Amino acid sequence: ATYMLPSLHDILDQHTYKWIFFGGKGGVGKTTTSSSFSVLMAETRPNEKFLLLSTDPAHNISDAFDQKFGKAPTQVSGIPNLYAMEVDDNDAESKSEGDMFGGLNDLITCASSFIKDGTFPGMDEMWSFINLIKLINEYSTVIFDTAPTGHTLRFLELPETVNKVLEIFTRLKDNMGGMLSMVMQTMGLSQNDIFGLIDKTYPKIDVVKRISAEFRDPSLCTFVGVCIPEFLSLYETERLVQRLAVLDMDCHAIVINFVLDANAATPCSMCRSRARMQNKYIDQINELYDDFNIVLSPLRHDEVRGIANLRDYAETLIKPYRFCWSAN
Amino acid sequence: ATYMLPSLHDILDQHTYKWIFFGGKGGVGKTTTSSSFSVLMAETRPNEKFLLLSTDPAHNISDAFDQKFGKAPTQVSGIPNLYAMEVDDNDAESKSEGDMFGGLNDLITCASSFIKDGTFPGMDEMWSFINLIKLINEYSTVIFDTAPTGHTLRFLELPETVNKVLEIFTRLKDNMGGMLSMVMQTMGLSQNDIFGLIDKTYPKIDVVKRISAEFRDPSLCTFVGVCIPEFLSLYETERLVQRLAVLDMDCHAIVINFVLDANAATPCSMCRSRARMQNKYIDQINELYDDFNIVLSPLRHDEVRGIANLRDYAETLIKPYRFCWSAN
Ligand SMILES: [Zn+2]
Repeated sequence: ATYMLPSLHDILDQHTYKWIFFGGKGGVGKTTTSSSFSVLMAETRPNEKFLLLSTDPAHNISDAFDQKFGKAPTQVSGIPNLYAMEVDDNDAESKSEGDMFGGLNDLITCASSFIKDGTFPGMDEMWSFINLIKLINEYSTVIFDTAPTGHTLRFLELPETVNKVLEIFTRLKDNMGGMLSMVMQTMGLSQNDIFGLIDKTYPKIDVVKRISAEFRDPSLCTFVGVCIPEFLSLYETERLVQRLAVLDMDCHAIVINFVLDANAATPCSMCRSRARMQNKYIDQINELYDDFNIVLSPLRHDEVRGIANLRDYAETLIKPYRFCWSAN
Repeated sequence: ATYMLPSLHDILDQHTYKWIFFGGKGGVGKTTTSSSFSVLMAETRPNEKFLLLSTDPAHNISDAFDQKFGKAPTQVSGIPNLYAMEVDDNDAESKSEGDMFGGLNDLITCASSFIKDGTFPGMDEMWSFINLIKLINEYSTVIFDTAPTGHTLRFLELPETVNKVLEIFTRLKDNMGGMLSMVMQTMGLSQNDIFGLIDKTYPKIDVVKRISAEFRDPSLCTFVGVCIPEFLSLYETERLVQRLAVLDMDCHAIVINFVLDANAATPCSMCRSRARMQNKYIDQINELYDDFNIVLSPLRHDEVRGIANLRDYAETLIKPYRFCWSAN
C-alpha cells in the first residue's frame, strides 16, 4: 500500500500548472492550506509572479496573512511576487460594457423563453468570470480558494452555459424555428442590432470557453481537496470528487487537517479516544482514495496568523510530518 | 441567559407523548442517545410498555444493546416493557393486501398522468408506514431513531402525498375534467372496480392522515436533534430545525455529543486547543437556540455497548453533567 506519497511535491514541482483550485466544505482549515501553499510556491520560485484568489465572502485570507485585501491585487508584505485580492476609471468601462451584457442578458432570456422549458441560468455568473480574466500582470500560476458554503463550483460549470448561449447564436443567425423574427418583434430590435450584439460579445464568450477548457487539461490545472477526520467532512469530499469527475476536472490530492498526533502510547486518556475516533475516518480515505496524494497536517495549538506561521505550516505539505504511528 | 434547563427532564416527565423522534446527520452518537433514552424511559415507568424503532439500515441499535433485532419487536434482555425492531402467516396477508396497493399505485400513477405535470411520489413510502401501524401490543410511547443519511423525513411528508391521493379520489367520483372516463379507458377498469378500490383503501389512507396529524400535535409528539461541536454538524441541524418548522413539527431539544471536558486549566496542551475549537461551535448553539433545551453529553473513553453503559450514559441526559467551565 501507500503507492502515492503523502505530499504536495508533484504539484509544487510541476511548473506547467496555471490554475490550482482548493475546495473544502465547512471549517477544515482550507484558507490556511490555500494561503500557506501560495507562500511556499512563491518563495521557491522568486523569479515568477503568482496570484492568490479568494471567493470567500468572510475575507478569511486577509486574517490568515494579517493584511487587508480589496478587488485589486495587492502585494503580500514580506513576500514579493505574491498578490492577493477578494472577488465579489474602470467604473467608466463597466457602464459602457455592462450595457451590452445587459442587452445580451435581455436577448438570451427572450431567446430562451421561445425554446428553453422555463429554464435560464444568469449571464452574471459568466460576466463575473469575464471581469476576472481582465485582471489576469502575467501570473505564472493563479491559486483559487473556493467558497466554504453555497455553490463552490460557480466558474467550473460555465462550459455548460456557453454551449446554450452559442446554441441561441446559431439558431438566431440561421433563423431556425423562426426565433430571429420572434426576438425582433418582442424586444423591438433590428436584425443589424441582434447580429451587431452577437459580434461584440462573442469574442469574450470565446476566451471564457478556451480558459474553461484549460481547467479540464490536467497538465495546466489541478484541484486539491481539503477535509478533517469527521463523518460529514468525508461525505462532502465524496460528493466533491464525484462532481469534479463529471466536470472532467483533475483531483489526485487531498489535505486532512487537524490530525491529532496520538495513539495507544499517549498518556492522556482523552487524547487516546479522540485518536481512535480519527483513525476510523483517516483509514476510509486511505482505502478509498488509494490513487490520490493523501497529506496529513498535524493539529497546531494556536490558529495560523502571519507569513511566519503560514511558512511553518507549509513544511508539512511537502515534507510529510513524522506522527507517532509512523514507523520512522 | 440559560432560560431553558440543559436536560431532557421535560420530555421524560410529560407522559402525554406517544411519538419521540431522534434525528441527526452523520456520526453524532445518535443511536447511543436513541437507545439510552428508551432504557431510561422504560425503567422509570415499569408498568407501561415502550417501543424502540430504527430506520438505520446498518442496524446500529443491535450493536448498542449487544442483542440482534428483526422486523418483529423483541423484548430487550434485562429490560422488560422495552421492545426493539428493524424497519425496511403475515406473508399471506401481504400478497392479498399488496394486490390492492398494487392496483391503487397503478390507479394513482394513471390518474396523476392526466393532471400532475410529470410528477408522482410512490405509494411504497405510504404503504411502508401503513404496514408499520399494524404492529403498534399497546405501547405507551414509541421512540423513533431516524436514518443517519439520505432522506430522514420519509414518514413526516405523508400528509403532502395523501392530500393529492384524496384530490384524485374526489376528481374521480365527481368525474371532474373527464378523468374517470380516461382512467376507465386506459386501465380498462369498470366504474364499480374504481369506486370499489377507493372504498377498500381509503380507511387505511385515513388512519395515516390522522396518525400523521398527531405528529404535528406538540403534546403528543416531539423531535430531539443530535449533533457534535463541528462546523458541518451545526449546518445539518440548522436545516433540520428549519425543515421541522415548515412541516409544523415540534423541536425544542438538542443533544451535543462528544463534548471534551477541558479549558485553560487543563494541563494537556492538545486538549486545551480541541476545547477552544469546540467552545466556538457550542456557543453558536447557545446564542442561536436560546428557546431550546441544549443538553451537553461528555466524551467517554470506550463507545457505549450493553444495557449497563446505556443506563450510565442516560444519567447525563436528565442530570446535567458538571464540566470544568461549570461554576458549580
Ligand atoms: Zn489530551
